Amino acid sequence: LPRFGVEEWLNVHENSAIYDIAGVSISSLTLEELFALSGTNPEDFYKKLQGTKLNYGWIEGSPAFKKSVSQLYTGVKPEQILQTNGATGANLLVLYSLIEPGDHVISLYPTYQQLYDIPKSLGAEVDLWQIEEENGWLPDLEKLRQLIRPTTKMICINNANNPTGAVMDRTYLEELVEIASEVGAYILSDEVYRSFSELDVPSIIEVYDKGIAVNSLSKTYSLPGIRIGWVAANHQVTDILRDYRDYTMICAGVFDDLVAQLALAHYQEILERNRHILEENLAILDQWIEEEPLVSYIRPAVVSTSFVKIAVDMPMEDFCLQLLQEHGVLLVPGNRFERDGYVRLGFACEQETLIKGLEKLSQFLRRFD
Amino acid sequence: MKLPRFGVEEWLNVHENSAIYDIAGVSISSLTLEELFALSGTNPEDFYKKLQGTKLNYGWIEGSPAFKKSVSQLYTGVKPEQILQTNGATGANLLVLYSLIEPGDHVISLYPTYQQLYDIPKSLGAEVDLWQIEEENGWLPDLEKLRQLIRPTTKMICINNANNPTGAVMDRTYLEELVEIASEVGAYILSDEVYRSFSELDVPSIIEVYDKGIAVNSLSKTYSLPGIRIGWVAANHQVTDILRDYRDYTMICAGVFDDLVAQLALAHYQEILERNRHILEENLAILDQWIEEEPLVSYIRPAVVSTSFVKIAVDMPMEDFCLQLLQEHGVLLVPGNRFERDGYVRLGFACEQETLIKGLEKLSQFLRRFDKEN
Repeated sequence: LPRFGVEEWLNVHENSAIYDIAGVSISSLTLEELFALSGTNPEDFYKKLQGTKLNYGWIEGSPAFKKSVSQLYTGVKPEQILQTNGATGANLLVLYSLIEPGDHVISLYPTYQQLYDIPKSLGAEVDLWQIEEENGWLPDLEKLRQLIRPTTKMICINNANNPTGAVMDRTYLEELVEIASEVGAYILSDEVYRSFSELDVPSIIEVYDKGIAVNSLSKTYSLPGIRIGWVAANHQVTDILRDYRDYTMICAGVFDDLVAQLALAHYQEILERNRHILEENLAILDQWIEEEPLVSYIRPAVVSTSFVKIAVDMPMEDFCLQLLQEHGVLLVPGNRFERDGYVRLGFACEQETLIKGLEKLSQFLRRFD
Repeated sequence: MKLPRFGVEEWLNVHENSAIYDIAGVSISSLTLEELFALSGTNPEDFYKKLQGTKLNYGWIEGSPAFKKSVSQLYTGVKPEQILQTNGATGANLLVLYSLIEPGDHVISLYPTYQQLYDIPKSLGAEVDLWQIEEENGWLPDLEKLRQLIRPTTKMICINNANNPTGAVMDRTYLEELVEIASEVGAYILSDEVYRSFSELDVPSIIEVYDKGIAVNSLSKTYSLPGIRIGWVAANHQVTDILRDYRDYTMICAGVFDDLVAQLALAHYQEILERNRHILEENLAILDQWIEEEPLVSYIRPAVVSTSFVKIAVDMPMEDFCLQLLQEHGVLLVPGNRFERDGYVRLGFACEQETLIKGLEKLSQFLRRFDKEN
């Protein structure tokens, strides 16, 4: 199986970044920040924590975790939720559980790398369903019809998508579901990037009984450090997944689940904090893209990742290295998603970091005129 | 090569909640944060002030500098840069197997052993040979049979030392002969070392006896902290560089709090080992006395490891024996059929002393149903 592309870039280059606009998370919370924004008393949390056995705990996730996650959806019960070690752990559990040698898997591309390389390592025939810049970074549904076979086991998507930040609304998702439903294919939808836009973007599990929703508190809820995610699916899928957790994780952490319960009990407070960070930072990014003649993009659907086109006749791998070498501005070069000529720009970092980063990138782009 | 359901896991998923006395190996006298603070002499407030100002971002992707250093110090000749933090030994086993096994690779696995060790390679397209263990050889497999199984192209040999379920260990002498055999054809040796022996035997880590030894371990079993999901892989520079490029497939990283607790535990590992040695020795003393007093039970005594595999001299399938025991008295064991060795049961005794004593009393009562009438 090949080296994880974005990881291999961040391993070699993250420690050399002064202005990091590469990461695609929304400025993380400290535990004290979580207490302040939730209106919680620290002492009450520490009292419960310190007397809690750090044993294997709730393997499935706490009852409160499951009920809170279920309430984020329409028509999903607590029993349909399995806690995982992040969305990373959820994607792995789903694929390792369900993908078998000879199965046909269609994966959105470029997308989160797990979604096509894990199936390929398990012996599945993987076809890449290509996103198109000319159609607002959405893939082509007629190409999906051509790719699908009467035996297709699974279609993997990322909604909103990494790196583009484009989303499939209800209309688009329904046409995808119809195509999938013809051959009885599951649809795995990694939904860690929640759209804050006006668009009607339901979860795959709310429109399809064979939809498998993956999500986490990492990107949308600013808590990657607890490694808490989930899988939401039907009873048949959930019952298979329960018997494979010891291959990948056994379970998530006891403290981690405690923090997830508190965050989920105050999820609206966190969403409000993050909606404002995203809206403000995206307004700053929109104005900057317009002032710069060498850069353009398809604006993301109010999601914390963007894919910006740089009008410079150079390999972005080289452009980004020199940008980091000279000014300390870290981006992910487009070649890491097999779409060279672009750069992934995560703009949901601390506002000043984005401002200074763009200002330094603006000084860098001046030599190309 | 379809990945099957994890056997022990199925059994625990269905039956754990019906147990009152869990002697199946899940209960390991796990520490609370309060007990960790007490035994390490830490002021709780200082730890919470550190914790609460720490960003819950991705943090130390490979484990903190303190973690890598402290883990490396548990070994001879291992540098901090040879350590990668993982989401338990579970995550470490998967990371190593996923990173290194290619379709068509020949893999030899200890068997029965922890299921990841042989089933993950099969799912990745490896041809897997099972290196069988027998009670008659103290649950150690035959090194002469390994000389017959080994091929010039063998990629890796997988072991669990001490082994789950038996608690038997390969000491330095045994490991040196294994390493000689592996060296001949250049095969790696993955050694899952979550069960540390407290015996007088010299039990080095595989990485201490072989440059291509890959050691997997965690704070879950030996250090009483499964709830933080912190383990690691220790390996040579070349292997560590490979493993580093695959971590986003499986975990990205372990938690920030989890690493903070790991740092504190590892900085006081001697105190945790001292606590745990007393629990294990006291509980093994209780088990040994019970084994001798019970005429229907016998075993190959584990190497002062918290897992045992006990032979029950009853003409009944162990799954049915264990199901009836569980319903009647709430005593949970893992029936031997789940390790392809019927007639035995996995009995874990790192649980609280009173639980073990009550589990064994009820097991003794239950065993009276199988005595011959006069």
